[PDB]
Amino acid sequence: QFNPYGDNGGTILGIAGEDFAVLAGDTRNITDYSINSRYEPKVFDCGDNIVMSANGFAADGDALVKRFKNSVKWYHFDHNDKKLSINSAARNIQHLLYSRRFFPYYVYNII
Amino acid sequence: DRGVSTFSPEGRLFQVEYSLEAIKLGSTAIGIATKEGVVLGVEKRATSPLLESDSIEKIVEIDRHIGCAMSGLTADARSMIEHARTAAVTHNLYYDEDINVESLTQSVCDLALRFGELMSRPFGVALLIAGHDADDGYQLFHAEPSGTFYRYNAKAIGSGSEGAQAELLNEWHSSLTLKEAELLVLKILKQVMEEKLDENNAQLSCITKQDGFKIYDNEKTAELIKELKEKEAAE
Amino acid sequence: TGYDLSNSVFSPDGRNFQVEYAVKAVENGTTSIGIKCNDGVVFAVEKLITSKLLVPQKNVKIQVVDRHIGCVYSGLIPDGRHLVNRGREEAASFKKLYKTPIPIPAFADRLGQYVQAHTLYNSVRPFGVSTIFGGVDKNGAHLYMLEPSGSYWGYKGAATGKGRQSAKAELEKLVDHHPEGLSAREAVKQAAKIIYLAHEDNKEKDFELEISWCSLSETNGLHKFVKGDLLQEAIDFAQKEIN
Amino acid sequence: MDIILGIRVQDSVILASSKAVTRGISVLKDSDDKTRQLSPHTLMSFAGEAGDTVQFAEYIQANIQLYSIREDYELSPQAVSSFVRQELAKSIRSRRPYQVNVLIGGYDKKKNKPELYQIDYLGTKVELPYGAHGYSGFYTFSLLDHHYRPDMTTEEGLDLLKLCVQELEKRMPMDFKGVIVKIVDKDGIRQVDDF
Amino acid sequence: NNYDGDTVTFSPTGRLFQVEYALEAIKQGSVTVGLRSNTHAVLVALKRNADELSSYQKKIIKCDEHMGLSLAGLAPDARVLSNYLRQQCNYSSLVFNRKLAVERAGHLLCDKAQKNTQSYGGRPYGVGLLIIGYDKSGAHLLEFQPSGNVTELYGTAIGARSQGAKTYLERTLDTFIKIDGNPDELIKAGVEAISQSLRDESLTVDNLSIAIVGKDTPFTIYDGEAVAKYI
Amino acid sequence: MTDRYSFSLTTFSPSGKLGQIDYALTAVKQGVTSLGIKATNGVVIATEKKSSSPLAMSETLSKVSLLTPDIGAVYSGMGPDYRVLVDKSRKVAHTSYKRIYGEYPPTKLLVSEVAKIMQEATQSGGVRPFGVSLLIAGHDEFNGFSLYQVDPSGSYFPWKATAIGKGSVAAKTFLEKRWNDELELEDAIHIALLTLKESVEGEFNGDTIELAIIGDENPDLLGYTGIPTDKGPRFRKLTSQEINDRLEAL
Amino acid sequence: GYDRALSIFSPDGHIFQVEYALEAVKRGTCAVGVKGKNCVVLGCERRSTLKLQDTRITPSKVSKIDSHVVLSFSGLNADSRILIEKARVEAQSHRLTLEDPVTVEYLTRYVAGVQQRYTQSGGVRPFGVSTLIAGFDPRDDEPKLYQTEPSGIYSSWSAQTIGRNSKTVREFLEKNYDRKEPPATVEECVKLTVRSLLEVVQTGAKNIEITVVKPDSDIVALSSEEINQYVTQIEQEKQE
Amino acid sequence: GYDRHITIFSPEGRLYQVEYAFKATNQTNINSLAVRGKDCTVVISQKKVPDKLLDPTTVSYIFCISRTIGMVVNGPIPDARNAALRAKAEAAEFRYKYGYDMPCDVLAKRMANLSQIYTQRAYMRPLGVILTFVSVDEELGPSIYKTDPAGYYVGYKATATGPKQQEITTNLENHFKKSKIDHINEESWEKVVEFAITHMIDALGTEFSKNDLEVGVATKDKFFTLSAENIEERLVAIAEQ
Amino acid sequence: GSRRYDSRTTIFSPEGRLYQVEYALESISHAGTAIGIMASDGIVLAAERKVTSTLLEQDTSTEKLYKLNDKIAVAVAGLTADAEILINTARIHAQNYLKTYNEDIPVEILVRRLSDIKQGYTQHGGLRPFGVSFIYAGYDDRYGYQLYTSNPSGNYTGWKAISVGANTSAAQTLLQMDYKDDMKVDDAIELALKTLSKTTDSSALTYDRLEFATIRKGANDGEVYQKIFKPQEIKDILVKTGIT
Ligand SMILES: [Cl-]
Ligand SMILES: [Mg+2]
Ligand SMILES: [Mg+2]
Repeated sequence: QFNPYGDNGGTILGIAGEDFAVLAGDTRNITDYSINSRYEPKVFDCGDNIVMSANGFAADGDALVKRFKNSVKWYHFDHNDKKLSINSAARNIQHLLYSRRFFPYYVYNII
Repeated sequence: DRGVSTFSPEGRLFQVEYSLEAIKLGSTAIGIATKEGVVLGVEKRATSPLLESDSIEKIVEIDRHIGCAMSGLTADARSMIEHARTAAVTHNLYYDEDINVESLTQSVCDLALRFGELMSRPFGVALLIAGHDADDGYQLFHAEPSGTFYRYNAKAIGSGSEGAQAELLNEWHSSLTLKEAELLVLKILKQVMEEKLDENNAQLSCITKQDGFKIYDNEKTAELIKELKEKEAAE
Repeated sequence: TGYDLSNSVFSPDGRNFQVEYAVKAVENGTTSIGIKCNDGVVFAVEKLITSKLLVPQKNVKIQVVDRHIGCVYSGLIPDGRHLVNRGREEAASFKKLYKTPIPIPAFADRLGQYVQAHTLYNSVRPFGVSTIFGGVDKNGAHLYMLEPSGSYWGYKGAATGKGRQSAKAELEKLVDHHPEGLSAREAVKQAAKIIYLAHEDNKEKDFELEISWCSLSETNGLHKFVKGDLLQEAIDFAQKEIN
Repeated sequence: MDIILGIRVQDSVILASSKAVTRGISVLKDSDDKTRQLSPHTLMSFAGEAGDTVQFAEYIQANIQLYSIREDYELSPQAVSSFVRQELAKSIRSRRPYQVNVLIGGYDKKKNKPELYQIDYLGTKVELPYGAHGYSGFYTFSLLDHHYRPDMTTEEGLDLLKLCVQELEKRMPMDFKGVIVKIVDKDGIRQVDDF
Repeated sequence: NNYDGDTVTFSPTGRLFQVEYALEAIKQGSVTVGLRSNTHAVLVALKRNADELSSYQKKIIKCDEHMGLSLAGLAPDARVLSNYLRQQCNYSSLVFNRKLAVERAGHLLCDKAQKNTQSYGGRPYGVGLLIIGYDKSGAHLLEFQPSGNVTELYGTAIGARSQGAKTYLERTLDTFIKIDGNPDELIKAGVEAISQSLRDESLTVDNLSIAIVGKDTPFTIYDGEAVAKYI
Repeated sequence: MTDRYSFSLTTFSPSGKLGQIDYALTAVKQGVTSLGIKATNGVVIATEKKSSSPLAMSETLSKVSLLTPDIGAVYSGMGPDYRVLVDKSRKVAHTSYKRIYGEYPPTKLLVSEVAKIMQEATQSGGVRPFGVSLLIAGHDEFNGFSLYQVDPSGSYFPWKATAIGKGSVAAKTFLEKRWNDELELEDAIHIALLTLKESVEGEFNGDTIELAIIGDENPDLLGYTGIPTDKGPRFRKLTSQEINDRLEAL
Repeated sequence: GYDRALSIFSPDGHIFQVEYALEAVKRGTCAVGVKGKNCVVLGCERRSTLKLQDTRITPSKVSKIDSHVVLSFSGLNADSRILIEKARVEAQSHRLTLEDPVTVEYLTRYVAGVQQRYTQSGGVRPFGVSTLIAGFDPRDDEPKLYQTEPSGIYSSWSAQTIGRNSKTVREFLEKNYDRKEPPATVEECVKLTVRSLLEVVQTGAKNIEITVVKPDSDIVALSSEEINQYVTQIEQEKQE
Repeated sequence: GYDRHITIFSPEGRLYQVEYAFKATNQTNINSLAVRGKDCTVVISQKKVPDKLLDPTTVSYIFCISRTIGMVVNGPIPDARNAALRAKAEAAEFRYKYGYDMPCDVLAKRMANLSQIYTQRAYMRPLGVILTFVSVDEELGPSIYKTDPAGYYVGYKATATGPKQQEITTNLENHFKKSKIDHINEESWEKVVEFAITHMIDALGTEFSKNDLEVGVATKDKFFTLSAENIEERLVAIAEQ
Repeated sequence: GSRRYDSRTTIFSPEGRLYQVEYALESISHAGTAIGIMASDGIVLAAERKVTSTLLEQDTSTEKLYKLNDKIAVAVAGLTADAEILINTARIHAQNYLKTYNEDIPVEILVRRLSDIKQGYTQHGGLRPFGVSFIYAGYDDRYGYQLYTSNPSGNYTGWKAISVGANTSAAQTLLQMDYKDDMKVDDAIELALKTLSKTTDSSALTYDRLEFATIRKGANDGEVYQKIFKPQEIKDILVKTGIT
């Protein structure tokens, strides 16, 4: 039987300072006991001073990031190049994830 | 007969141009934008004295930060208001924030040209959309059935529009207060209305950053009418 | 009367006036031609330079279908593009199911049936283009021309647009003086000449020459545009003949 | 939900329904009214899967109330019971059936007769002098078979009903938190507040 | 006359009057100019107001980081067509990781407009567009007409009194094409070109709208005090 | 594309007339004469085979058609319209009856189904009425023999005997004088041939006349033996020779 | 499907189909609505051209939408049934989703929205009907009376009339109805409603229908004899 | 007068669009003829190539619908090809569904029913063509069935179609009046083709070269068209007697 | 496109009338007269066949009077084919009601349903209306004996006595004159036939030009019987009442 999910490993870490924030992640990509890549970027600059990482199943993680980056682009078009605040981005991502409540994005996301 | 989406030889859509004639027959609505807020006022125009005038709802809330006045075939506005309210609250759901006045106006204007042979004809009503957001501040828009919307410092629509617009041309300046704008709407409404202006046949409203969108009481408007009469008699 | 106000209505003659009015739009367009040669086909078209501001060699009119068919047309340019887009869908589904690239006669009927379909209803307008097309297949070279009515035939030479009569006359001479046949490189030269001779009907504005060809020997049976030295060589030959 | 009983006497129909509602291992409520008035002289009690029961009852209620307004006329208990049966018989072959069993107690004003209908989730209708759903009948029908007469008064009907509840309270493992009793007669529907 | 009731009807001379009437709406619209060099491409637009209390209607719309257009005619139709371009530019990026070619963008607009000219019930688009962009083959300028005809040009202008600006560009052709690596001078040539279409009114701070795209320059729009430099 | 004619093409005029139905009846009037006569032990239907060309093989064109084993039909008006109605009538006899009840429909109900199809063409969007009048003869166990007329409007009437088309007015008068309630089938065939001769100009023989009967069961035409209850079709088309034999005793 | 745009703008800015729908209302029998201090009364004309009628079974002019709201109308009778059915369905749908009966204002807004929808939808014509919707909101003793019309506009009225010769009875109501002091009792409210119809009706026999609606779902229809007593008393006072 | 634009009845009970479709049939100015032999069915048609630029091999109004059925068309080529493609599709679908080759008369009926629909439904126009189907049917033998824009169809002993159909029709009528049989009593199809050409020459009063004619022949289990050289051989035999 | 040929069947006139409904009523006024009379102990339905022929098979013919169920019947005036479409729909509706509620459908509910279908054709769809007017004769246990009429507008009303089709103006005057509330079926039968005999456009009223039916509680004990009269039975009642 076909299993649509997988596990590409990795780990990510977000810490908030007083006037700054960090988002870190390892660059290793894996399946089972094999290494796919020793350098496969996982944390991205999504624009508007926002960084994002979707960790778990890489295919779903790449799709989510790709979709959010797109959401940012259309937010500028539709709302006169307004800056997307971090709280507005978070709420937007909630709706991207719940669109697949019955076929989930197998990722733990941090921005 | 002829198509609903037909162009005239001059390059205009017949049905859109004819809907504009229906809007000219409508009751007068005026909007004035200032740095202290935006004021919206309307002529109620009751067809009979037995008609309870307070049930005439030609000024309407879209969100806490956006209001709306109408003129023309006012029955056509109900679906536009419903869409506007839905759009405003839906954006709040998706983005956890207030929606820009311009973006709300654009969403309403997208409905305009969705007609053909979708709805069977354009809307027969014009809207004055007034509001406030953090980016562009206090704003006033004029939404037509053509799908076009212009921003205005001040604007009048309806039967006494061209006369009122000429008056707004002279009176408006960038340093107007809210109180001054209120009296100015009442002044121009009184000028173009057939019947004598009072608190029962005319309605005021405003939108401020602090208190949001508010429709004025008949008692509150009555005092502003009395304040107007005295200041006109003062010189 | 009133028989010409609606498409798909037969007049008392038995004519479809709307299709005949579509032909008038074709006759109004620029001149385009097609020449069948020994092992392939050559297409050429007149491009009117409306202004100096037009970028030379950029507004390409001739279109390829699949990799072995060339299409050119005169009349309403957008209608021609719509027809080629359909042709590309037809050629794709044929190759998808049957593996082999679509034969030219087969392809000709696919366009023919589609154009004819737009003469069956009043809810659609007939095509405002005559399309000259063809290429090389397993059975050799084929040239076709397709009218607004859906009517098409095979041709030795074809011409349409405002300068069609002048072109046709020149094509008829080639058929008479070359019964054994014409080579591909010769056809390119002759194509250039004919467009230049046909330009006397559009002599107000100056023009740009555009040529393409499919040939079994010269292009391996694939459609290609005539570029650079070979194009200039044809232009020189054409300019020499008018003087 | 758990237990719903019904009995038709001389001049009325009496319905008794348990008060308990349970989620997980906790009894969330001990005063739940498992019934809806379909019309002034027709009452329907219900029991089955969580959520489905109320949704179905309210849907039936709305349809009968719509009929009453349209025709300015109350449907007979027989007509209502047939309408309900068809809805359940329609439901059982749906993608997700409504898992609801009902008793319909009504007083027919035309015939001047009380009527009790028992309908299960499959759409199985039967007119009865007394009825129950689930395991309730296993304990109570022996008492009803013994004591029931058709000429019983409403007060005698309540006494026989008390005996049934006492037997349930003795021999059932589940605590159903007592019952709410309602009477349907010529004057309409009323609740017995002390039972 | 009898053949202008709908878009599905040819006239006896082979004309489509509804399309010609849609073309008329563009001539009524405000003037806009387009021109390019080998490095950059520029749009210049004269914005129009309803009255002194009203704002000046926006003329230029961004489609991607490397592409955008200016409009003349029915503004809502431009919003529909620009939205379509935004989607097509975006489809090319998401699927092929490829910036959409300006020439292919023109082909897509042509085909979209054409469908509206051959079917019953609908109507032609009532707007003209000037598309600029910078792709893998350098700078580009396109002119879109709602008949479906799209044309690649060095420079052009559409709208009311557009013939004056078009003549100027036809004279200046050899000069402005050579303005490479100098955005300000290319804009100057565009502002000077659009000035040939003005009568009575002149270029003010809230009247003028400019846009530019180039080699190391994303599509950006200049309005307000940002264009005071060029007045 | 799409069928954008979703509106009625037949409408009431100020006088209350339905124009397209009237005009359809006019087309029926121009059509070749056909008739039907009902006897005590059978029914006969007949018409002229108006051949368009002598090179045409008139046997291949069948104006009298079997609908069920016990029901037959003939027409006056537009032939192509009749042909498609027969196709639909044959099918509806199966789909809306035989596949449900396991037996062929009675004459009156099949007529009712045909009538319905013709009514719908009088009201539905983007269609004209059928330009034919049908005469449907048949037999069934509980109603016996019967003869029905069906018009373009969809209206149908039962007849003892009648005629439609070109010379119907004269033919109906001829039938009124000759018809009675004690007629045998052979007598009805004789009267049918006499009546039909008046409307025919040219040749009058078995090759130019088409005639069929609903009568006794034909076990020879069943195609199989072994089932007692299955006794064969009551519909039979008379041959060219069988017609000529009765023209000598005319 | 049939998508034809029947309701469209004309050069002068009018939608003729909506305006011609108002002419159908003008042809309809007269209907009147009067609200007192603690009640609302709905009066309706019955044209006496139709005798040999069975008044038991003939569709009544006043229709209950719910137990607390009623609807009367003027115009095409068949068209009114469609609005009434939709209204009745929405009333039950509101109780089912929100657990409260509709307010009179809400029900009116729904019916008016239906009428409006039929003025800019393809393939349909406007309703040739104007309605008077009256009743009392749940747990409220303030009377409610609204009017709707084919265009889809609605508004609240102290008193209002629609239908044929409505111009005359409105004239009567405008001078007779005092806002500062409305009909205090049921009698005064019914009397004023009957008086207003007597300006137009012709005979006061079976031509007048009256329906009184009081708070807390208390709706009753007056009989012929009860109405006839009002007719008698009015004319006897008039002879002076 | 919109009753003349779409297929609805006129006051006379007529369908003018159908009548005008019949007139489009003769727009090509070509005459066709069909006759039956003992073992075969022959169809001949005039071929006219006015333009020298045309490829004469592609100019044809005879179609191979199936292996057994052939079809000649009288009318404009776009409608002709429309009908041809549909007949080919119908013939193939019939074989797939019912397990045997579609008969000539059945295909004719099917195409006639489709034509009838265009006379009744308003949105579809009639095709301006007359379709003549030919085969050697496995049950009925040599067969000629012809369809028109009215939706009418019938079998034929022989037939003719075109501007000068009447002259050809009477010529054939007079021959069958003499022989008193429903076919050409001849063994080989070659001689039946010679008969067909000879009687067209006599009826029209024109001589024919190899490029002036177009010939189709139906035999048992196949239908085929003749080449120019096959026709030339036929013309030589006619001239030599 | 197609718009050119659209008659627009569902529009208002400037006066606020529905063109097609009015023209349909004009069609119905030429149809054979149908009369319904309601009595205390039953209902009568009488109707006139239009210019018949001697060769028409009468005993198997039905153009005027149709049975909807055991309790309800209708008299038709207008296009028979249109009426049969509606009749079959009504027959189905009555059976749907019986299946759902296990009770015979109340007369008014059936009438409202058919009238709502007619209404739909005047407001949407772009089709011509049904050129039919019905007289409904029926019985139920709520209102007892009932007469209704519906017309192409979709409007329906209840009656004690009523006529549809030709000469309704004259027929209604005659009914209004001789009708009384305490009337019985046998008297109503006589009134119906006498009214037709005076309003008819024919020279004389005969059995072969009539269809007749009664709905009586004159059935053994508390139940209702429908009687569609046979040709010989119509001949007998014509002699009994003294018309022939
Ligand atoms: Cl078929
Ligand atoms: Mg059970
Ligand atoms: Mg047609």
